[PDB]
Amino acid sequence: MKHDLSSATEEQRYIFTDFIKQAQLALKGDSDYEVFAIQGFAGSGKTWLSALIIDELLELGMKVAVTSPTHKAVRVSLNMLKNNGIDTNSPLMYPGTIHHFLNLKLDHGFAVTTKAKLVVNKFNECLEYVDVLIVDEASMVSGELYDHALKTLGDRCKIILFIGDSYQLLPVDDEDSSIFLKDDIFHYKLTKVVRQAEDNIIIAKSQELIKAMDQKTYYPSVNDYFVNITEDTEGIKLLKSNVELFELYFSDFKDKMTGAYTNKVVNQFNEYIRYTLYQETKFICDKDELVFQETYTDSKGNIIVSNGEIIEVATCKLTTDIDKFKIWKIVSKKNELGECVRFNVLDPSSYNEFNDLLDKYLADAKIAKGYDRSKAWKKYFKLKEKYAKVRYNFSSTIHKLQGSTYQNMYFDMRGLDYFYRMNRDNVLRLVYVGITRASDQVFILQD
Repeated sequence: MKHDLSSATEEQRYIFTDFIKQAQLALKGDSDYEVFAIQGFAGSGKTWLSALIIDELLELGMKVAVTSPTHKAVRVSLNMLKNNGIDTNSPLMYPGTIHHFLNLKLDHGFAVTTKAKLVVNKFNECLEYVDVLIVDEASMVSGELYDHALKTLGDRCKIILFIGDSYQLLPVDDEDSSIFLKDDIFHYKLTKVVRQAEDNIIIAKSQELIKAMDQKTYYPSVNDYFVNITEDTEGIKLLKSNVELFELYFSDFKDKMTGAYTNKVVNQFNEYIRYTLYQETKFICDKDELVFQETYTDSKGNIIVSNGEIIEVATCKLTTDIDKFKIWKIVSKKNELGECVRFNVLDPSSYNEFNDLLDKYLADAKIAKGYDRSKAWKKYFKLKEKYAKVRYNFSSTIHKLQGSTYQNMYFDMRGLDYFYRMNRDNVLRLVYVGITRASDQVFILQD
């Protein structure tokens, strides 16, 4: 009576029944696999299926960790579970970030790595012990995170369930870390557009892009996939110029977001929108929403803000740090854990001085000998990761928009044809993710 499995597709019912059976088998160490993954495109009922699985796991009395990439995604997931009647306050459910469940911090190996690696945080005894570990965004599961999750099998969880989209966009460092190309994972696949989404203009467009992707047959230009939409059609609209875009954007009162492929165009959108709204010359102000471009750690390497987190500034003060640089002291608004996060951001006026000192620290480090090597390398890394790297939240690259949903999306597609000829499938994935960020209307600006 609560959830009607009869109105689910054949695939959804099979995946639900199969995984619940595997989870129960795992309680007795008799499961056929330990790592599972659900694949689904936009409009495939993936999120609803995950809530059905979570609710039944709790009903059976199992402890379930529901992990998300950021605190913002945790709150979104909790609201989604609440929308399905799930008691998110149940003592058997453990919502939180994937970094928090895995008890991870950053470390360069001082006891030396050019990129700090994720390692377990010693002196932490308040560890989470569950039966089912669910990771809800597969697009952010790096090789390091994946290896850490699997290391908890048999210790703090008994089976792992990944959830994501096979038509995702992976970072430039880790293309081969795709969980969906892994052969030791049992893969559940949702390959049908579920009801209530069978008549969505954007979903229908996204299926056309998927169709061209799985047969390797492509149009001469990425713009040919929108020859029918023109500026007649609803759901999706092709705009003629930047003027028409911002004329609609600044009049738009719905939940919206803009995006492009390259960082330079995304930066231009962010700076233009912010100044048009507030005419603010200060790098940080009381009304900013900041999206972290990388994980922010303290001096010891403990994760203070996870990568991709979206924070609203409560207070911000421009002062001077370590007798050298102009910085912004920021206090975030309260999160779902009742924690107000504090972080510092370097002011652009000190960028040149900072980079000049970092270059000197780096040069000093690789000339140092004896015991001075580690101390010099510790000095370079300490300054290198001292300050948080943030951007505004009016625009974003399509890569960083995965896992976020809006009502309206303003998608700048100019220049994509250049990259389309270099890698057709990659740009088709880019367009697919871009238009599916919106549930109501997509505004596209072409060449």
